[PDB]
Amino acid sequence: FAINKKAVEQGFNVKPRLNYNTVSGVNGPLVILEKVKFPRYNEIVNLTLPDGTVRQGQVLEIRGDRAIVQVFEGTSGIDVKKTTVEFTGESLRIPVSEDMLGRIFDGSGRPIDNGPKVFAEDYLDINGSPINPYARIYPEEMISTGVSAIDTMNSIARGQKIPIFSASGLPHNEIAAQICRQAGLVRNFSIVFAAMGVNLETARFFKQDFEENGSLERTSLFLNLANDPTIERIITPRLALTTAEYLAYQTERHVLTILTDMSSYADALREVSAAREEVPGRRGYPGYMYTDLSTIYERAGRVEGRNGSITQIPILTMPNDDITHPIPDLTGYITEGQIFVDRQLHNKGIYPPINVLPSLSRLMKSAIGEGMTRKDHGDVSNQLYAKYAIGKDAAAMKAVVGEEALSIEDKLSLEFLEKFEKTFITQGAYEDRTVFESLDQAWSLLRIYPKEMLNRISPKILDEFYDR
Amino acid sequence: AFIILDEVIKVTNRRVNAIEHVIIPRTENTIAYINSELDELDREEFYRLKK
Amino acid sequence: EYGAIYSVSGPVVIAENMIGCAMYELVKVGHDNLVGEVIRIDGDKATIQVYEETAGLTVGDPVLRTGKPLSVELGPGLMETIYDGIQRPLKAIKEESQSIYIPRGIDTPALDRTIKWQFTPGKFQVGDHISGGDIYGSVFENSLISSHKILLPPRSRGTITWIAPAGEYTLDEKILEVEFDGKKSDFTLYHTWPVRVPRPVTEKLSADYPLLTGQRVLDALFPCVQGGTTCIPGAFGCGKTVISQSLSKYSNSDAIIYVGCGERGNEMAEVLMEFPELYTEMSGTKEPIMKRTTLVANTSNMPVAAREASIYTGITLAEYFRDQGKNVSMIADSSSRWAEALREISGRLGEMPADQGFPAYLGAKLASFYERAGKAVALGSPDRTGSVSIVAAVSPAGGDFSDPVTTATLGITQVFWGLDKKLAQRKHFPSINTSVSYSKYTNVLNKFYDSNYPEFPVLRDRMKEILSNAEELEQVVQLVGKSALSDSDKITLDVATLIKEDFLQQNGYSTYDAFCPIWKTFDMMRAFISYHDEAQKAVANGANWSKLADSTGDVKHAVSSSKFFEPSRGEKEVHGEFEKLLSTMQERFAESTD
Amino acid sequence: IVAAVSPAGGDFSDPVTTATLGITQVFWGLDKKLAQRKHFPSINTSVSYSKYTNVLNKFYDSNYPEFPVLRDRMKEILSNAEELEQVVQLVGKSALSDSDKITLDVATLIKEDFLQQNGYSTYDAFCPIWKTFDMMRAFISYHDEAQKAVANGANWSKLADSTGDVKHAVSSSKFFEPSRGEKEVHGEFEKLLSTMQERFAESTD
Repeated sequence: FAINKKAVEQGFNVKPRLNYNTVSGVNGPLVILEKVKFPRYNEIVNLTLPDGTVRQGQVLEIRGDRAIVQVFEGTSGIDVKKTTVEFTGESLRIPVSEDMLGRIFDGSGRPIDNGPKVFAEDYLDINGSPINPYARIYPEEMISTGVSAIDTMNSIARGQKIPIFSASGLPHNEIAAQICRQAGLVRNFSIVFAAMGVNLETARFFKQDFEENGSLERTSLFLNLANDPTIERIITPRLALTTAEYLAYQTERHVLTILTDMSSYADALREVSAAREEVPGRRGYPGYMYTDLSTIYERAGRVEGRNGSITQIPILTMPNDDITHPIPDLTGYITEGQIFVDRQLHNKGIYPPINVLPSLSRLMKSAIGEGMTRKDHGDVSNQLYAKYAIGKDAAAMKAVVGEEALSIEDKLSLEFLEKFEKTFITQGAYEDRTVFESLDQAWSLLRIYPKEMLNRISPKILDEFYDR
Repeated sequence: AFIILDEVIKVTNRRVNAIEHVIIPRTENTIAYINSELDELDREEFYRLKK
Repeated sequence: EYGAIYSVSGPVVIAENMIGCAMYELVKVGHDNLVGEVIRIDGDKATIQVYEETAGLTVGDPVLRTGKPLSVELGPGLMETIYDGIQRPLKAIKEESQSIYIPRGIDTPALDRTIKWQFTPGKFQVGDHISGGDIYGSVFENSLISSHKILLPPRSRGTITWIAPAGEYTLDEKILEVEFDGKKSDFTLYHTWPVRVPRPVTEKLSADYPLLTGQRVLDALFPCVQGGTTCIPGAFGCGKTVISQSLSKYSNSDAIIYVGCGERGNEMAEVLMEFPELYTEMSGTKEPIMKRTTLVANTSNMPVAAREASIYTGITLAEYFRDQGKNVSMIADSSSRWAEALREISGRLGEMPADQGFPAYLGAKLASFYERAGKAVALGSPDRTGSVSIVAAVSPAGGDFSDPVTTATLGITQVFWGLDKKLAQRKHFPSINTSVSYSKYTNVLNKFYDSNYPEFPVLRDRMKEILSNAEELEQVVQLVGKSALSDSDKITLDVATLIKEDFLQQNGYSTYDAFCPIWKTFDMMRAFISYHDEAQKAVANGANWSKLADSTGDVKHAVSSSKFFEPSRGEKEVHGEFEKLLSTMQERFAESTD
Repeated sequence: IVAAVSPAGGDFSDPVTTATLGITQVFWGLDKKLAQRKHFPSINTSVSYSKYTNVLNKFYDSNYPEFPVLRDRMKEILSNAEELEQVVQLVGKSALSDSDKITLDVATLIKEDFLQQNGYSTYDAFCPIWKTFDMMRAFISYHDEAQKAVANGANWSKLADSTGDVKHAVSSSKFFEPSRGEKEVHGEFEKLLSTMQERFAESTD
């Protein structure tokens, strides 16, 4: 144990700091300073405003005695002469202890519970540890949520990162609240939440759910509201991910985290890039989201090392009811499947308004079958999907002038779709749906066809579970 | 035969007259709308690149 | 000599004092010897691209040149290993650092030193005038990797001076001594080669003897040949991984190369610890498969430049192993990721994209990547031959029109496999759009068809034409329903349906459909063609097609179950079963023609 | 806070609109053809929504506990209306049952009467909450009673032709003066309800 004690004892000397002047100009969130000696890279600098206010920023691009620093707390009201800068000679550090749970922090990760500071057991970085690909393991032990359409058509396993697509005015927040409230194994979860650019009512709602649920002592939160400066929003995800990684790989807990709104984050990145002169990408967005978003999502899953697990549930807002937009388009390639909520279903009063056709999961094979579930699950899901698509096609055909070219299969799929939606899809805010009962409901819906159209099912399952 | 043939003639003529001026114009306008969208996007991207 | 860091604007680095530098040569930049390659040079101002992440750097730091472009080690030990785009060992690094993450700026030779190898001397003896590429001996590694041919690097000649005897050696000591104009040609058990220049070959060569995929729809309709190109649309759930495993264990080629570009990691671990249980389907089912497998993976978390260079690494390794006179094939992770990384580098370095946002270099670079595949004469004394085939993975995206990378790649590649959305909707895979898919090796493999199954070509042509007519008439029927339908029309529809549920359906988990050899596919194909012809000729003389179909009855179920024959229970025995079925079929249809 | 937008770029999803919608809880889409139809307010009930009813239910239960449970059915009437109009354009009114015509006609009556603040007067300028609630009650009662009467057996064409002035009475109910003491208007609503229910009872069978 002396190794870490001596490692800390290495950082046991006072390091004097410089103090600069002569800000050669400022443009928007970007500050131009040209007098620096030996400017380092990716370091935090404290700025003292003429009124004595202290702010901090990070360097972006260096040059021969020329540095460019963004400001996390805006840029209004700064004087060329009556402003000073100090250099700390370090990247953005962060304190960590085993005692952040139940504490709320602002965008810049400061306590906002009227309590003291963290008094961390150790400091850490926000971008370090590029996890070795070799040691990583893949998810198993399919994770249960109590929601049928989530746990059946797009079943997921612990340690799998997956986002949620959403659009204006849709009930995704309480959906995630229900998920986290009633999520568990199939036979407990430290929760880390990060907010960014959200209306205060949403944060109040989430806090109400967590404290109400009694899980507040099992979680820690980071808060960054819309009224707060945009630039701060490019830091909170890193803070949350660092917290989660430390709690998983050194505190050894099964952890789930929920990133709040990537749309605002991407917009802020676009704005900061636009501040500088850069050849814009498609739609004017900076040409290199991919790297940043990967660095964001890559942290996930478990490793051979120990028991600590990590799970990501980023939440995205759909700009104009399309996935072709650069943000969702890019997000698709990086993560395992995505859950989708559609406009029409919500306008139909169906909760959750989940549309399965666009949604999908990228890992069930280790999360299905017997030993954990009933073997029928795969065929059940596949057949239901096929008949759902067929019913959609029949409905589309019906729109021409009517049932001019109509078949019995068309009517069959019609009632199948109708009953499926109105009964299986509609799950109440507290309607627990165990895998067994969900499959029983699916099978009951399956007893609507002869034993001939069910081609995507093994005869063994068909015989043993068509009737009992 | 007269009765049946009259019925089917009525059905087919009604459907044809509908499709004549109920389905076509919607798509006719939609194509031009999407074309205008794409043209505007082209112009704005060109302006960015020229800048 | 040395230069000073001048400016940092992300991974790109600007450095000064750089005079007499190559357009491409590695530089150990940074006070911690960070790897880097120069790109833009003017005056003493050099633009260096850093393959690792830049952080904590500062102006005024030593810059060291290397005097050679990016290279790659070559020799024994390249088999049964997992590397990155920079060849860096991973298991060794992991077991050395004791950490869970690669340390910053760490160097380690790719091949494992201090590993003895049993070398067998070649024919050549002192005084012989020899050139590069000639096989001056061999080394035995293991089964399926036995007799690892030891080579002399190209552009190397002189006259053998002293060759060590047979024995055990480590790949750091020269055992051959050669002279062109001095004692300046020493060759240990390995060599290196810049990853940019395509390794030269004696002479090109056409290809035949097609490839085996076990997929009837491709293996019979859109085939591919070793030493050939290909285009794969993948959907991560459309069976791409399972077909990869099937071809890996059935690979007609001795060794295969698979890369990882933009991998999600989760799938990376899945495949990484799935391979250790895949069985080599030769000499029985040998448990290990690394003996014929080499894998390189670079996830999104990796720096962009490494992901860019991963495919170059893979193709170079493929060229090398081919130059040992062998059959090998390359498996591509996703070309879309490579194109995106190229666009990112272009934009960051400062350019003017003009394609739709992509650099115009995309087509040229794709072509250059698609000109290192084929069959050619191996260089060296024995005068042997190799072959390099590539399968390209592409991810369709965008709206209903835009697909620039696909448009560029399909312009030069011939073996192209389409994608059908509908079959995917019905969960029916392999979901391949028959209409758009096209190949060209059918014309050349006409010869193999003649040699083995001479009736196959016209058979497949008539089958495809029937399918095309059915899909032409389907939408016509849709807008009008079932009316004025000749018996032949319904015959066509029924046979098409039966085909696309017996041929174009395969599950990698069922014992049967996992792999369907050419003879088995030919058997089903004869059966179905006979069925359609028998029905057509039964209705030709005039009859009630409904009653004929009812009388036939169980023959449809029998021909469908044909798929449920264990592959090669007895190759003729299965053929005998097919002949029995065909005879009973002729009986049941001749009793129905009347 | 409330504000308006001026979408003229060729769509209605321009970045200003999208940004606004991203933070707004109440959305009031507006049509244009209604203006050419002189129909005001010219809002689009098809594309609009709000996110406050959930909490306003508390206030309703405080004062109007019945109120919330009516608006769902109210909107469902319109939903069925535009679900049926399609066949009207396609093949006209050929297979409509009596119930379908009931829904069509009551939805049309709602659009004409309850969805118009036209003019300037005591009833063309303001409407208090209670008067609106009573109009909800009257409309829903009429619809449900007509549907029930036809379900129990009644030629709907004949039933409507016989009921007659019930429509004029309910429509003119709006023409009352709001703020007549909250009793005289209430008494008129009560007597209208009694008269309409008795008329249905006589004509129900």
